Amino acid sequence: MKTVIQDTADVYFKRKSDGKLVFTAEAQTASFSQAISEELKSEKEINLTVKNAFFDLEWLAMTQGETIQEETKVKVFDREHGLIVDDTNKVTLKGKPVSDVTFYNKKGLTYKIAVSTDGTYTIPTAFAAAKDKLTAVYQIEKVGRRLAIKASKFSERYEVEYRTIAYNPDTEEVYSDIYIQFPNVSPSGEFEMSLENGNALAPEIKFEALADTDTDEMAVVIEASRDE
Amino acid sequence: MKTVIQDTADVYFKRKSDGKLVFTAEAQTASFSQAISEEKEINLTVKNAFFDLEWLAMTQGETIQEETKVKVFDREHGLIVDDTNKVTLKGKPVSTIPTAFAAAKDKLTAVYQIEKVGRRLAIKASKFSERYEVEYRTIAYNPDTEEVYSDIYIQFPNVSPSGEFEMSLENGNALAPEIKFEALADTDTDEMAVVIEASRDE
Amino acid sequence: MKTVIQDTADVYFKRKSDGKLVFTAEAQTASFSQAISEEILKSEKEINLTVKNAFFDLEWLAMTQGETIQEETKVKVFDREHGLIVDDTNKVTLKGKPVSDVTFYNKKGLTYKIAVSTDGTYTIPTAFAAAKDKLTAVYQIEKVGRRLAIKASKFSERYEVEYRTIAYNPDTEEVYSDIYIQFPNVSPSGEFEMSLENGNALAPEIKFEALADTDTDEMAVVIEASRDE
Amino acid sequence: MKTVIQDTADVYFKRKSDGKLVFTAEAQTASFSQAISEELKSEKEINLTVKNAFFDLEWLAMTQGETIQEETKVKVFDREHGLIVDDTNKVTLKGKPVSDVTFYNKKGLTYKIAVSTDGTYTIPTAFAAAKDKLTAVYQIEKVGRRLAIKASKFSERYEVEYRTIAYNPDTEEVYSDIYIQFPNVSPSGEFEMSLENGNALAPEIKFEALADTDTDEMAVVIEASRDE
Amino acid sequence: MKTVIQDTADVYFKRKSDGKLVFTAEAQTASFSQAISEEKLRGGIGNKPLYILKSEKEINLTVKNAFFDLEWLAMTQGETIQEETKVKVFDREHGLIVDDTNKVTLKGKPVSDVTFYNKKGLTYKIAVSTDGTYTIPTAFAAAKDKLTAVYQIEKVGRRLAIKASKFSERYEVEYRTIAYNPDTEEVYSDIYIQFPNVSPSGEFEMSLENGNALAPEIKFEALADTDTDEMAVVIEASRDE
Amino acid sequence: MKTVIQDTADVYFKRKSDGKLVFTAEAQTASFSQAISEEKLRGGIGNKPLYILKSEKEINLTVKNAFFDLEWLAMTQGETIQEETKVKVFDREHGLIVDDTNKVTLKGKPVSDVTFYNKKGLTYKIAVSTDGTYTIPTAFAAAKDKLTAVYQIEKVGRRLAIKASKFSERYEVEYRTIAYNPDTEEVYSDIYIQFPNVSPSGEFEMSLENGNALAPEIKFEALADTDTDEMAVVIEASRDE
Amino acid sequence: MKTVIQDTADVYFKRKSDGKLVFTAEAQTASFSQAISEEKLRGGIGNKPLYILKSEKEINLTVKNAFFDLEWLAMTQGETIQEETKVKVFDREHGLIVDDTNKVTLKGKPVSDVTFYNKKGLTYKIAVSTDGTYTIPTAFAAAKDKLTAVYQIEKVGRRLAIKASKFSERYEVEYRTIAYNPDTEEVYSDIYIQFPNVSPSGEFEMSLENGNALAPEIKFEALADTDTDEMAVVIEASRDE
Amino acid sequence: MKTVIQDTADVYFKRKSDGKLVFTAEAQTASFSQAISEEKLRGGIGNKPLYILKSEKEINLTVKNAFFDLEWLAMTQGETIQEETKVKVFDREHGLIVDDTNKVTLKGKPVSDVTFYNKKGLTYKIAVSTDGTYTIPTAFAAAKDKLTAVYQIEKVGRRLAIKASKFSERYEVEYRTIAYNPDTEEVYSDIYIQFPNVSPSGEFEMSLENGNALAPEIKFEALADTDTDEMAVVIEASRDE
Repeated sequence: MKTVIQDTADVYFKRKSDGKLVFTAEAQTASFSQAISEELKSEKEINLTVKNAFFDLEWLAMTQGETIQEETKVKVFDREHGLIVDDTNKVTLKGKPVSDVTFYNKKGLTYKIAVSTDGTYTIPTAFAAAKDKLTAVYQIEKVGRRLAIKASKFSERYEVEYRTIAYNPDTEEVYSDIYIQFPNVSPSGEFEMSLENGNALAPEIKFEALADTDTDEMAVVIEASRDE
Repeated sequence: MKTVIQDTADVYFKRKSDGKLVFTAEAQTASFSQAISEEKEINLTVKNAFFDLEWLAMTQGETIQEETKVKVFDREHGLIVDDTNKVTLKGKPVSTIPTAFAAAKDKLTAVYQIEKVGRRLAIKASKFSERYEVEYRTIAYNPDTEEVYSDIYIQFPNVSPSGEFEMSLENGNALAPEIKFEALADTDTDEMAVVIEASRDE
Repeated sequence: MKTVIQDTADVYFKRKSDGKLVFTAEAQTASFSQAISEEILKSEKEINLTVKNAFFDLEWLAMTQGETIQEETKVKVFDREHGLIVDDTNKVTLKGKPVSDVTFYNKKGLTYKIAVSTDGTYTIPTAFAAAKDKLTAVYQIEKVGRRLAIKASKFSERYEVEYRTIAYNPDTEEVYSDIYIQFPNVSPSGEFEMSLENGNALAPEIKFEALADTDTDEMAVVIEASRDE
Repeated sequence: MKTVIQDTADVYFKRKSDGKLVFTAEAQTASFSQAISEELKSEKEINLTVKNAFFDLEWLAMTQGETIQEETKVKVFDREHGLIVDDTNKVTLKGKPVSDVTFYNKKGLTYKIAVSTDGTYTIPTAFAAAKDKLTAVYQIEKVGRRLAIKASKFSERYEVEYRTIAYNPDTEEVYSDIYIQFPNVSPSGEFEMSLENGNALAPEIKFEALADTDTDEMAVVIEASRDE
Repeated sequence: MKTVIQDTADVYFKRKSDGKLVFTAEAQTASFSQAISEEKLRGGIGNKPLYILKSEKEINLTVKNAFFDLEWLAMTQGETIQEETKVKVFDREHGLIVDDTNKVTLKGKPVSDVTFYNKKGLTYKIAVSTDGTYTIPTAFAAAKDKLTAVYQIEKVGRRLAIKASKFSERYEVEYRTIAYNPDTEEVYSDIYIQFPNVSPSGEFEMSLENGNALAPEIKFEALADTDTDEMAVVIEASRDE
Repeated sequence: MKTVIQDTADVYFKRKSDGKLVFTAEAQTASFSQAISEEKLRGGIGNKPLYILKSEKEINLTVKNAFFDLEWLAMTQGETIQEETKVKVFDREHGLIVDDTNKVTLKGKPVSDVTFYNKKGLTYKIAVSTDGTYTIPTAFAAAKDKLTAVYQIEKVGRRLAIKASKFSERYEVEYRTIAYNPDTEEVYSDIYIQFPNVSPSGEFEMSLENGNALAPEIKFEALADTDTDEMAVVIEASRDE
Repeated sequence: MKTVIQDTADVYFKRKSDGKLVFTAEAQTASFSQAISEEKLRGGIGNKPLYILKSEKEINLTVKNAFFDLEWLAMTQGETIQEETKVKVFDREHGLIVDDTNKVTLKGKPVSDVTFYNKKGLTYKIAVSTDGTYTIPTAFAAAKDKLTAVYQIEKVGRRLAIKASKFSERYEVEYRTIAYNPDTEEVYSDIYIQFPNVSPSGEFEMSLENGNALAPEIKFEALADTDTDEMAVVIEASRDE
Repeated sequence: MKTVIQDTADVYFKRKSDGKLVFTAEAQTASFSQAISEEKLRGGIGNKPLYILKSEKEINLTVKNAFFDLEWLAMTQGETIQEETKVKVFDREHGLIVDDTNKVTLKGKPVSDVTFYNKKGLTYKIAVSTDGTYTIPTAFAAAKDKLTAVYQIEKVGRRLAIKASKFSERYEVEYRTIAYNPDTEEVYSDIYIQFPNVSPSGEFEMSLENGNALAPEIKFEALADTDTDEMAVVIEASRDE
């Protein structure tokens, strides 16, 4: 049949260790590649680029298999603005600093002062005078779920799929659906992301597919109609 | 005479073994490269505007067994978890839990296992013994009388399908499927690429 | 759950040796990446920090190189003049204080050199320029101010890097999470690609390499908060 | 204190052969680069990339160090269009050819004819008929500047300095001036211009900077406030 | 049989958030337009159109009344009206004579500096004085001269603010026009046009210089209805039923 | 032969599927246009080459009318006409009973009559007021101002809906105009324009201005014939044969 | 010398294909426009504009005539014109009276179908007959009723068709206008402007409006000649010479 | 209440850096426009919008005055007025008769050069003569021939220099107009429009043509206030003060 597809392809994932199928959602960009070359002659090389328009922790976690920690204790930074110095060359904080705090004057020179339990911190005359705006930076203990990376390792395997919809050209109707079956696919360790201003991130997730054991299948494409 | 080409190029496929002529008049480009290395210069590239499996099959080395069931993955949405006690999913699963989530006052979904009939193509790492014949057909406009006099033909005897297949699937912009070949020198004439122009007044 | 973000980061810089907590600014771009290389064994995991700030300061690239800045240092810099008019006596007079040989440019592109003279009046050959001609001159002028120079090698400083951003709920378009990224000790790089193009901010960039931690053996920690706490 | 800069640079070039300071800058873009080598890993190569809005022969001349000898007669091509063939098939060319002359008809044909003392050129009837129009091309000598390129003579050491202003981010005035004077820079041969329609060529000149023999310095940054 | 319509349509908007059926006013014109967007698909030799993915069928609305009202702009930008708000507004006073002592009395109640202008032009800002009499410099002007005073005074009225946020209110537009039979000379039918699920976009524009065709312009945008998927609907209503 | 035309031309419509010959009527304007695009500079010393790409050649149609036809807008937006369908509409009344009673007895239809109005600048909102021939609405006093009333009325008639239903009907268009000999003041020839295999567009713009005619406007696009590859045909002949 | 014009120039066209000359007839309005692309060069300290750079001129054409015929309608579509061809055109028949036998006689030569319309608006479809007598249904019409009929007829004339692929040929354009003396108002000189190596473009638009002619306009595009590097020349005359 | 406006808008200009209150004039015409633009994110199947939006707002201000003022022109750019300064301007002389001595007398003060133009358009150039008499060759003109001359004359007056490098300061604009009741034919209220923190924008165009005034325009850009986050305020007053 000579037909056309237009839109993207939904991804689907498989779990085989215990069985829990992730990705009850959709994505934005999914591509395909095939290059043998490599004149011990080359057998097969394949790459996958699944690219969604959202951001979820599990889709960075599945690159390097680690447990998703619960709300634990982590040390993170903090900042304050609009702190005025009183007539007594002192200032009080509104947050809860845990570590040493630093004050930056209008010109830019800094000042390191240890933690004061009362909350009010003396301001040296050389650093600043009365009625002077001040800023505070300190470390704050915030509870929340935790994730990190650790060296290079191979981890849990997870399959992929390419599911899209077809259109009948001459009668502009949904004629068929296309599914690409990828067996024995393991997640790749190359995860790269970028952070800009006024644009989406489009996170990059890659995998690679290994050949099947008892069927010798690595790349299967299935086209299924809708009239049966 | 000096002229200018305006149109695309028609492409015909002929097998050296038996030959099933398949053609198309709807294509984007019919481009062949040229380079010297140590020489390989007859790399080709044709970009179409219509989806098919035959050409994909041509790129690969296998059939498309029809009327077969393998597997499929599909999911639903809507109101799934409700009525306090348990849930009830609608479908044909192959491969409850009131807790661990909202107490049946939300919409939580899980993908289930289905299957259906469809075509099957296997990408195998063998079966590269196919030869082909290709031919181009484009027109050239005369820059003096605003008419076409000579039709330009490019044919590549002894061509082989290169083991390359790059395609990109994106949103509602375009598809542009690609199939590329590679032609070597012929046996009895040592020819791999020739270009021929036409003449209507003959 | 899933979320989207379009804002910048809140990168903070601190030095391992001391308690310096400088560089809290509003940057433009920020990213990190990893790759796999070969020599024998690969056994590599490299993180290359990137950050571009819409502000310029010599302190920003101070730690990119070694040594330290020099304050109130006398330096010699070039200066040029144009629009000078030569009198009918075939002489010129500038209003600067040159300390080097002064070159003269005519309208035909020819160059004439005359050493600096205290009298302030300099003669010109008639062939170079006739009477009532427009001449331009270049010379050298001493100045005082900040001076910074770069050398080879001498990289020993270590820093901790923190990345901050705020998540957005796709449904309500409001705050849902705060994505925090923390880095262990890092080392300055030796790459800096800046350009002062026409009518667009230079936006200098800083690059860092993250090494494995001594005790925790970590390289990148991603922390996420929420309004629930 | 942090400022914002957005402008080009006023660079000057000086050579050590005779202390020949030349040229005042009216350019488009400028930049400098540094990196780390691998083979003696510790090495900071300095590359210069400056694009100029105007064209100058000397700018190409410094790249290929050679003499600038002028008033040299050269053999350059000239094309004559609009010639009309008479019935006598003997037409005197308007120009003054010195090399071989070739005629071309509407269909496109070639006919080499030697120079004529009287200037009248015979036209074969097979080439074209009467009242027809043909074009001619030949060489005409002309005087002007001449530049040559050789395969040797790599010498000369230049000096490059930069100049730009620093706009204060709150008073909308130049707070300071920035100087990026580079000592002991050497020519690097790489310049790929392109002349097209609707775009200036913007010639590019690249340079390689080396450290001095006494101060071991290759690149300095100078900042001086405007209030001094 | 057929008919011809020459009259405008009575315009009604009903808010969808609450049961607010208001703006029962008569306007001077009303219109709506329907357009489609084509993207097509290049084919080849020159017979390029092969298959088109036509979608995004949209309908625009237009209405211009012959009266001005502070009520008929809140649909453009979601906001309320603040009444009895103390606001500061400028004012101009003319025909202020100056006595021989170079002093001028004021009958207004300034709340800020007062600027005085002489015959040709000059700026003289002076702090407000409770007595109401202000001295005049000799260089400013001479005696027996007319001056003008400009200053700021508070006022009370209905104040409305405009911002860029909170654009969610939906409405329902209903038309009503009469149809004339072509060969009997009385009314024949009433034509009503309804636009469910219409989103008010902001294309505010006005030119206040005289009474020549004020025409406060309000522009609306129609969007898809959820349970019916019918962007617009026309109704023919004969007078015999 | 040289001639001049100054009048209109009747419009002939036919359907490809069935054999109806709808709209053997007349109008005031009926125009069609050709669209051409592309062409490049392709400079070099500022010279100009062939300056063509030689594709496209679309044909658009534009037909107005002097009367309002329901079948016309039904035809440009092919759907089904719902005869004898109940619909809801608004209505108003002005003056029923003196207001110095706080008693109002609306007449004509009691279904969904709400949201009365004050007479100067306020909203005399009764909120819900649906009751059987109620004569005791209190709300606010508003003694002897005007009264005012707003209703909701149920009526029946023709019903038409607008939605993206993928119209695909094909048509044939024929024209007929009369020429004029510029010498003897007589109709020299009759000119006809043939537009086989023409499909309707989705452009529907009209306005309801103070005093004018509706002149409904829809567009058509002519596609090349599958056999002869023609979309526009010009034919004329004189009445002497 | 110093003069102006206030008259519309005449038009002359020559086919550059072999030898043909076209349209030696008066026109009502002529025009031509010259435009060039625009860029700008920037650089230096402060982004001062140091130079101006622009090229790639292009010139358009415009002509309007108060007369219409297909000979110059084929100007934008260059093809031969076939004469005396058998074509099918429509026909409108009115004043049809049915006798007491409930049958209607026909006057004409129908080709494909005959359609009947009653006075009230309902349409009737009947098979085409040879005698011309049709038994009208009693419900549709009774005895002594006014009917109308529409049927296709055959005519012979000169036809012109628009092909799917486009085609154009280079042409020559000539202008002719006379200047007026600055003070004595005599015809000082004549002005002629020649456009070698030009081709038309397809943007035809005929409005079939009533009360006045459509005044057809033909759109041409200028092109640079490759012979002597010129594409627009204007020549003034001298009545003394 | 439904109210009709009948007058212009009063304009008040105040600069933020100082307390100046220039241009208390009545102006001729005032207007302002508002537009809304936003972008959305795309997703998966069907290319449905993801309903994540980035919206921004902007407002343009337009005013028109029937009068001309130098400081009104200087208002656009950030430059001050330069007082009486020596400047050079051109001048012409008409009706010059050359004597039999091929000389002409001049009643002007040339500073650079004097050029003579004859009736035939010939041009001659000669340096300034101290005695005011110039020598003209007989070829240019014979004795008793009419002549005209053009030269440059020094002038002294206030100067303005428009600069393309300087622009600063912030302004605030207030409006004022009267509102007419449609029944009592009396001013019911008055409307003021305020634009705090409005940035001047340079879009200046004035037409100097034959007859009728110049009516200069200045456009403005409005930014939200850093404190209240507002760009415009609409307040309706009343005659109850």
